[PDB]
Amino acid sequence: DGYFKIYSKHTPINLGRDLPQGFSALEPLVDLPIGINITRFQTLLALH
Amino acid sequence: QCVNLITRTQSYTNSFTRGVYYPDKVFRSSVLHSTQ
Amino acid sequence: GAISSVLNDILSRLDKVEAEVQIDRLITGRLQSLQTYVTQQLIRAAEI
Amino acid sequence: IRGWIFGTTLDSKTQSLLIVNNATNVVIKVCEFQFCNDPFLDVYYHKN
Amino acid sequence: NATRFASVYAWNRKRISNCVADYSVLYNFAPFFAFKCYGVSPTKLNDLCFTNVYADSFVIRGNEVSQIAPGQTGNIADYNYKLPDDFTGCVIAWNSNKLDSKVGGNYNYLYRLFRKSNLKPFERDISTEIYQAGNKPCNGVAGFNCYFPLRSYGFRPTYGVGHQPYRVVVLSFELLHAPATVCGPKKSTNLVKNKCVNFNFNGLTGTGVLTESNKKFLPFQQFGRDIADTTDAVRDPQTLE
Ligand SMILES: *[C@@H]1O[C@H](CO)[C@@H](O[C@@H]2O[C@H](CO)[C@@H](O[C@H]3O[C@H](CO)[C@@H](O)[C@H](O)[C@@H]3O)[C@H](O)[C@H]2NC(C)=O)[C@H](O)[C@H]1NC(C)=O
Ligand SMILES: *[C@@H]1O[C@H](CO)[C@@H](O[C@@H]2O[C@H](CO)[C@@H](O)[C@H](O)[C@H]2NC(C)=O)[C@H](O)[C@H]1NC(C)=O
Ligand SMILES: *[C@@H]1O[C@H](CO)[C@@H](O)[C@H](O)[C@H]1NC(C)=O
Ligand SMILES: *[C@@H]1O[C@H](CO)[C@@H](O)[C@H](O)[C@H]1NC(C)=O
Repeated sequence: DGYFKIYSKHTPINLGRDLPQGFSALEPLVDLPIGINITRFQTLLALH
Repeated sequence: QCVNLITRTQSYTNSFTRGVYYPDKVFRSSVLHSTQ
Repeated sequence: GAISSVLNDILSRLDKVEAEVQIDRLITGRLQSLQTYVTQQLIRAAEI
Repeated sequence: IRGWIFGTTLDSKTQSLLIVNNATNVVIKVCEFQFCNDPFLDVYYHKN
Repeated sequence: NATRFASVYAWNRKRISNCVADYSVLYNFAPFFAFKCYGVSPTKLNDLCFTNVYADSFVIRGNEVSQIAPGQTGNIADYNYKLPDDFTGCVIAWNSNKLDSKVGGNYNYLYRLFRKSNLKPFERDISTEIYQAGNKPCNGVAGFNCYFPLRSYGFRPTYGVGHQPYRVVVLSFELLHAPATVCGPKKSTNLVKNKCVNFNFNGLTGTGVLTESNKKFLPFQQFGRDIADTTDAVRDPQTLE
């Protein structure tokens, strides 16, 4: 309803593969009052 | 100016338990809490 | 049906004329909750 | 990986959002952006 | 108190934060015709505080003030400035013909009356793209019974009576649930502990004894809670204890 909310988490992980079957929870990060329609998205690479 | 780059090769994996988050700005301990 | 279940939020946020119309929703449901408990306890007590 | 484009149309006809993250801070902005096709961030060693 | 108000099709939104909301100097500075609060009483605003506060701001014909009520449906509330049924906040409005209206007419305050769909609460649609209000398609600026926003309501000083430009501000706050940033004019006391007191933290009044916790709230948490959803613990806003 017109707010874009972000939550996040750091996870230290070893050589035990990826995306691990343990557990963790994300903390709130920001509440953005933007008031716009989001329908799609993309992500920024940064080759230097 | 812009340039077409960054080709993608998707694959599928199983997100076992991931992506739980603290649902509200409240503290709670020693409790099992139900949320929608 | 009240705006909060915490009776002090009602009493922080509203004046008497509409605070009492919210409080009475909680008096009604809480009182029904006791009436349920005491009926259940009388029904068990008669089995014990 | 440095951030995300979010929006409904991505071609300035309606607003859309950038999250951009660098070595020091984050910028968040919602605008009538025209995104071209492959958004990436072009950090370089600028001699001058 | 600024020169020109924003148009209702593109309502302006300011975030009020890191400050004291003494409203008394506003009420004695200027009259107002409307003063309707929702989920709060105007009487209590002295002893109270707010989490994040936004003012929504625009100018509108006085009839449409009725359309600013929580979740109400009508031409401005369906396509321009919808606010939800669960909006907690206050609406304040006053006549502007003494300030914005012009004897040659004013045309800066655009509004809309048609769209492809009824918009979502607190969403804004500034897009000038043409709307197909006729059955056949419409392209460019022209079209058979086609338009986008409609003509700005012409304001003349003597012309409108209940129908001239009224300035509107809507304060759409949330309260008592997060680390707060905008508080009423009531001054704080010192703390006391181990003694029974009428406490008030960020507007959360109660009666109890206060003690130092062993509990470890994360920086985003202001209140801690129990099985009856009453507040069991609190972070002291003057020292983060
Ligand atoms: C990462 O990208 C940021 C922009 O996306 C960039 O931020 C810019 O940094 C400079 C230097 O701190 C700021 O310059 C201003 O600093 C103060 C602000 O009060 C003024 O006194 C100065 O005169 C000057 O105007 C820019 O304002 C700032 N831009 C924004 C939008 O905040 C970072 O520097 C980038 N970091 C790296 C490592 O690339
Ligand atoms: C948010 O943006 C999307 C994308 O433009 C809108 O979805 C379109 O809505 C129209 C009208 O219902 C349809 O004709 C399109 O086919 C939809 N496209 C998609 C990809 O779903 C959506 O309606 C917008 N929401 C609001 C409230 O404006
Ligand atoms: C309100 O704005 C006018 C100019 O439009 C100015 O003359 C007046 O002093 C302002 N009022 C206050 C309280 O500053
Ligand atoms: C309030 O004042 C104290 C000193 O009495 C100070 O340590 C504290 O940072 C102040 N509160 C805030 C919100 O800065």
